[PDB]
Amino acid sequence: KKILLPEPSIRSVMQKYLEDRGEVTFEKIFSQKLGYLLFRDFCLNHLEEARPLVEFYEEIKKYEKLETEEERVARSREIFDSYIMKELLAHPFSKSATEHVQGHLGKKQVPPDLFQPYIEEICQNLRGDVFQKFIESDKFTRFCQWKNVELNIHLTMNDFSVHRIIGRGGFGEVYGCRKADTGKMYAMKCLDKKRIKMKQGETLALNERIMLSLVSTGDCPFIVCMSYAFHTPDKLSFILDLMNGGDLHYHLSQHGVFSEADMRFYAAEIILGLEHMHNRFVVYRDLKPANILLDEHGHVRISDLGLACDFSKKKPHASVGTHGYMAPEVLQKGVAYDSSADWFSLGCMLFKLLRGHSPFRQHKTKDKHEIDRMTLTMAVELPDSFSPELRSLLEGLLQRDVNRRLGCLGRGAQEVKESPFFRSLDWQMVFLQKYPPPLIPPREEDTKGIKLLDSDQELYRNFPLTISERWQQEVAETVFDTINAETDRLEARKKAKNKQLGHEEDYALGKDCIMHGYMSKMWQRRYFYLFPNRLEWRGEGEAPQSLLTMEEIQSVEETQIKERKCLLLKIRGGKQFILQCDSDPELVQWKKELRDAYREAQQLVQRVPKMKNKPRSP
Amino acid sequence: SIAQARKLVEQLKMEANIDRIKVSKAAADLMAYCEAHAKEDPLLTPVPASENPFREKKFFC
Amino acid sequence: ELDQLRQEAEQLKNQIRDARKACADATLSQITNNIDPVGRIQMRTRRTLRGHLAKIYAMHWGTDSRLLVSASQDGKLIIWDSYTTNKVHAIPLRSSWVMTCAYAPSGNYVACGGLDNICSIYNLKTREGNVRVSRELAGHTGYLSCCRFLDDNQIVTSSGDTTCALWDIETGQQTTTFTGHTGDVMSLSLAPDTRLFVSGACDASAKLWDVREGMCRQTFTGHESDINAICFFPNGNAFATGSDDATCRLFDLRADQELMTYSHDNIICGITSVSFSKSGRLLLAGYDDFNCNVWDALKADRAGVLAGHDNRVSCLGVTDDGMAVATGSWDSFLKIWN
Ligand SMILES: O=C(N[C@@H]1CNCCC[C@H]1OC(=O)c1cc(O)c(C(=O)c2c(O)cccc2C(=O)O)c(O)c1)c1ccc(O)cc1
Ligand SMILES: [Mg+2]
Repeated sequence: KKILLPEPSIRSVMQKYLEDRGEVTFEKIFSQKLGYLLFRDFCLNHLEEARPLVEFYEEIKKYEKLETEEERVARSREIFDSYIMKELLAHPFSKSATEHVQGHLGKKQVPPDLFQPYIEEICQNLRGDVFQKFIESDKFTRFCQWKNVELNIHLTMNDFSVHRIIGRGGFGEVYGCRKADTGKMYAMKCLDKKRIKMKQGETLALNERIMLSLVSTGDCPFIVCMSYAFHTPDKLSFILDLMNGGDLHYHLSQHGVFSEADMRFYAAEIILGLEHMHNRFVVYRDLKPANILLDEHGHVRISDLGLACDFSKKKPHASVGTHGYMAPEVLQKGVAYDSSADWFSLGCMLFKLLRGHSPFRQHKTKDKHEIDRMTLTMAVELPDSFSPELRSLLEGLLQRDVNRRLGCLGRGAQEVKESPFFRSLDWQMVFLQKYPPPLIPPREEDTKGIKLLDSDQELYRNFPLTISERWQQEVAETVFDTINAETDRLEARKKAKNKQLGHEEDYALGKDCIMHGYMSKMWQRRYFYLFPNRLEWRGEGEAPQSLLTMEEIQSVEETQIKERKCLLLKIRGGKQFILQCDSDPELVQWKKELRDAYREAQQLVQRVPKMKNKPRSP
Repeated sequence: SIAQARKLVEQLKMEANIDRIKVSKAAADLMAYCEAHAKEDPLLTPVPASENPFREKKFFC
Repeated sequence: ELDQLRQEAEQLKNQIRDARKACADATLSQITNNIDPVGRIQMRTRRTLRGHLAKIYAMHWGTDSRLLVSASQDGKLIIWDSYTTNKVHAIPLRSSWVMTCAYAPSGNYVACGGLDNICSIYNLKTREGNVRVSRELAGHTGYLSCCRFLDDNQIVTSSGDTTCALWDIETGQQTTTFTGHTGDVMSLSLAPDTRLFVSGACDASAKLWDVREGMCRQTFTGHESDINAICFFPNGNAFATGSDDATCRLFDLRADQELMTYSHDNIICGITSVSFSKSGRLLLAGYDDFNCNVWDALKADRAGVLAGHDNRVSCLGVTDDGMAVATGSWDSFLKIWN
């Protein structure tokens, strides 16, 4: 059930994998949650020179997070008094840097930027020797243990403990579930594969996967994000954020219309959400309150990302969306569009929260073509009870002309934020989910004439995905601290046991070993050592008494044994040697390093008359 | 080069400036060596089994 | 001018040919025609040394006719006690590509090297007991093919760079260099007195070198293909060569020409190694057909066969006290025969 880290020896393989992808750099690791955490552990507890630097980094980071100006003026001087007079007497800071910093300080002006010069110079001093000392250290070994896991993630229903239904749909239903791995609460969206083929939703389902993917990075509080995606023989599956509060179309039903003051809150959170999708070049195209969801505190998130669309490489032009909330350029035959669309939808939705229906929906009509015709023709008649600053905002959003609409003129999300309507709000505080929410929630056999081909299945071949920072964050806020300690105990115990066993040091050190680690021969698990001219192996006790030479190897291929991917070495003697691995990174690397090893070896021998194969038969 | 060719002539004069005995005398002297030392070559004149490490010898230094 | 010296280059080549023909009054096989044959020598394999995990490329007896070193594709040198099968030392090397090894006459040091292009010297008894490297020898720009000690502080290496070199092991520099061969040098053998040594190359020629003076006294052609191995006759006035053309040849220094050719028609593969017995009567040769053949040196008869390796006999050596022959093979085993 629980995560079991691989052994430290994984480093030999993992390092080479990472180095090949240029992922062993200060920037690449430091900018990762687990990378960061293991790095600071090293500097704080194991290198006295790096300690004050990281201590000071983390102190500046707390300052960046401070709500208001008067809290900062406090912390600003509070900061410059203490650590700084240790750092200036050390590793000095530059005049150039202290000049700007002290310039702002003297005037009593205190932005978050204030210390950014000091951030840069700290990195300069963290990324040199200090980093290379970290790479050598046992903590980078530990990073390599964790990264191995990340890149071996194969999900199935066994991994999740599914609870209750909280949403039906066309192709399947959304559930609520706990990932047994870490005990993190999630929502599982299970699309049935037989339902999908029956409705031809082939690009429709595979679209969502790509759309969820693009929006899930960044750590945003206002969009329902994906952490994983995977599939079983008869089902697709998304792991998404959990929201227990129901949707805003349900609460509109129970609350009736909302005030201006209440609609403002939702619009704020929805806006930031939209901004996030637009900056990453995605148009949502189905903004309605039914697609807006509430957590148990009352805060909201945009959710249903099936109809979403990428607009970077080419701008779309279809009539995608629900008929009450579609911008004029979406409906028109061959007119292209971008983020312009979602702003018109915002008007339509915001309007419905205030008056109980779309502005282009009248007499509770159920005629799609009539509702589309109001959009293109009808000037939106606004009530009198409405405020002036609200009239300001809505007739900006529902403005038919794209060039005359808020959020389209050049600054995008920023034009709407600085509208008169949101004059009271500190927008940072919105993003910090600190404003109080207005509403706090209270506490089949149709597809049996269709078969699943193995041609259909290839369409979802590259379905599975794991969003790195999301998995890393999950782990960080759950099992990470405790599992580090647990495997620290094992690794210390094995070494203590081996010290009693008169530890024989590594067989790889001192020689020209390319890399090494566990693999399984044929299943018999054995530790391998790949040398430039041979591949040895041993069992748990003695030095290698078995091997295979590089010159024997005809080809290194990849083949299936009981639906697990393996390596198929073809020996010159017509024989075959099969290797299995414990992780995908390992499979990728062995394949590579062997292909590189035997080709290099076989050419070197060609030159050597003493090692090459001379003629025999007449 | 001319250096590569003059190197050769100089050498080839060096090799021609050795003196040579007759193959009849040459062979005769080898055969004299074999015959002389044939008593001592244990692959021709075998020794007692107990004195041969690889047969029946028991005591060693 | 270029032509001018290429005519004298063959005028002198012909002066040498006819010089030698004036000595060819009889043949060794004629002189020896009178002596009793050695008769069938049926040597049985008395030890099998098992340890190496892959091909053996090179082996070398210690002066004490008891300990020997072997070098192997498995990245190790091993020093064995032939009398008992015991391993004295399993030395793991720093390069996997070894091709050669060599024991000190003293026995305090072994040496090895390969496609590393370096001749590494190991000290077999440090002031603790842990065996360690005592010197690398970088200098060659080609693979090390063979090497031999004169004493603790002097070694002689041959390389695929096409040269040989005499080293001063303390300083780690070359005292003397032996340019001359025009193809990869493959084996060498020291004259018993050490003042001379000979080499053998892929040019199909062996050369007698003047160790101290540093130059080529004689060149002996006659082979049709790469000469793989070479050995001095105990008295130092003649030597023997092994080649891919499927023959051995005995060359006499003072006669300055070929004396003898050992080659049955049925033997079509190459010779990888050659060594004389204590008296010099027998010539032992290792072959790519898995066999070692024993030749009557004087009569050119095949006196017997050492047959019991599953792959190429890659190397062989007679103990200083003539008690045993060693053969090393691509089957990964050494065997001591007598
Ligand atoms: O998105 C949620 N709930 C939505 C709210 N919107 C109103 C509809 C109910 C529910 O949506 C679904 O249950 C749902 C189920 C599905 O199988 C599908 C689809 O198969 C589907 C799709 O993936 C893409 C386009 C269209 C469809 C479709 O079913 O028509 C869907 O869009 C919604 C949701 C998300 C996270 C969470 O923790 C709790 C709930
Ligand atoms: Mg359009």
